[PDB]
Amino acid sequence: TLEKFVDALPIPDTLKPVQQSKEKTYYEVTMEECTHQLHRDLPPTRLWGYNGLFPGPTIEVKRNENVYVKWMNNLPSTHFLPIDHTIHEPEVKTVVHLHGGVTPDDSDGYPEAWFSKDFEQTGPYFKREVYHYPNQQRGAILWYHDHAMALTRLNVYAGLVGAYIIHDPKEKRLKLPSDEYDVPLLITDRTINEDGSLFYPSAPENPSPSLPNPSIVPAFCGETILVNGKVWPYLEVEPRKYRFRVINASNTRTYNLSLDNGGDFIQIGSDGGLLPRSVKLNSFSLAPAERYDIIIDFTAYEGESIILANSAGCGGDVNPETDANIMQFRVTKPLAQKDESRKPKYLASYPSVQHERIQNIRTLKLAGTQDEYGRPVLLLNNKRWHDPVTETPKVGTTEIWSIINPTRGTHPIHLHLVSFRVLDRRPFDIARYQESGELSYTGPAVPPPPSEKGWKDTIQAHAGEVLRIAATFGPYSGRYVWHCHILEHEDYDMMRPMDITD
Ligand SMILES: CCn1/c(=N/N=c2/sc3cc(S(=O)(=O)O)ccc3n2CC)sc2cc(S(=O)(=O)O)ccc21
Ligand SMILES: [Cu+]
Ligand SMILES: [Cu+]
Ligand SMILES: [Cu+]
Repeated sequence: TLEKFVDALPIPDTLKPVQQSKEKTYYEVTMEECTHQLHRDLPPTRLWGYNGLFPGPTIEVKRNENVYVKWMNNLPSTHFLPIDHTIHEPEVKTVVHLHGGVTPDDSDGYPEAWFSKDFEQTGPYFKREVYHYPNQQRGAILWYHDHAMALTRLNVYAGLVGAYIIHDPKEKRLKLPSDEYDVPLLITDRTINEDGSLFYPSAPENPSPSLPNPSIVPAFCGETILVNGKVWPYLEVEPRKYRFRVINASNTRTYNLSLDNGGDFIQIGSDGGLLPRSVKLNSFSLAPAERYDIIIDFTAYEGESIILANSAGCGGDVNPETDANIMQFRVTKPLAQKDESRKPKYLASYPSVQHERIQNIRTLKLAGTQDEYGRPVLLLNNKRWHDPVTETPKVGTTEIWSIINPTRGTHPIHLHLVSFRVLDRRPFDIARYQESGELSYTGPAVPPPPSEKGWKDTIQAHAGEVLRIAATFGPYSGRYVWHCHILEHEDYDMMRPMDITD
């Protein structure tokens, strides 16, 4: 196993515009196969990256900035990871989805709006080359990645992930740490071969003779953890307050972070932006696609080496010497100036201030069947991706979604376009529900903790519970999607279309 904490943390450069004016900002990003060293003792690794970078460059915009990004495919015609042709036409398809973006439907990166190299071939839902991001939403941590039909888990694992930040000039008065002291942290677990090449399972453990090859796997757990493209890195920090945009860009793995010196995290934001009130945390869970906007005060730890630790297991308990480690902070950098940043308690207006009428209430269940090969096929409400759309909210209206989870594992449920509030969680008799379809609660409703009292777009739906959320579908109408963000699940039909009707 690679030696931990020997490479410094890379800080992705901020992408510079091809053209910019007061009325518009135009960017160009090209997907390319490239090589990068992920660790001091590894040979270079072959990856796929936006502008040839892993992670891709960080994009910074202001609220309401009129942005355009021309995402281009200039990758090889053949993939380098195991493709299962039985779960679903050029071999390499790509489409960029701005996760968390309030985007017009033809710029949202629909799974079937893919395109091959140079846009030679395009999916049935392709409409445009240059994506449009009006950015008329709250300041927040967004991130972009590939979303191609049936290839999402592979393209993302290949390295197609990047951070996107929306800055709301009105929040500047909070004086939160900024600039050099505002650092994004993209966490991705990977398994790397001796030759430095990426390893992605070609099939499940002990493959059945009647199983396809390659064969998609229901989940993926890497043996190594990276942050911003480097294995267990270290970051030199000044003894003061820092802001971190934590992003889980992993296929399956869920993290449960904490600091080994017992220090606290100060959560100031969730997927949807600033929380109404800051929350002191000793630890926090972060499933795939979830984002935590936090402040860490290093002021009193000058000289110390602090480890960002993980206690959540993935396909087993955490290994103290490996996946139990994320990165290491080193409070040894001299202060460049006085720490003028603040860690205010009053961050933003409450979401509950809004009083919307409940137009509809959808009850959805997390299930699945089994294919001809004996493999599990996860389905949202027992429907397949290709079946006729069923989740059809009306633009401008608010609905309550009740997600029933009779499975034995947690599912990070994500809805495109919108941001939503969490109402509560409640346990139920799984056996009963599975045998009679009847839902019987075995305890009271549990309201969300301070962490989920803001706006979320990716939410954890625990096993044996019913999760209720509320969302106002808009401002745009069109064809979008909602799905589990565990890529291995998403690619084998745990994804459904979502039509916001007008
Ligand atoms: C319902 C799930 N579906 C499977 N894949 N899903 C997975 S893989 C997975 C890994 C983690 S981890 O870090 O994030 O360990 C957490 C949650 C996970 N889930 C969702 C629970 S495997 C299966 C077997 C049966 S049984 O009836 O074959 O005989 C029935 C249904 C099945
Ligand atoms: Cu996403
Ligand atoms: Cu899932
Ligand atoms: Cu998505």
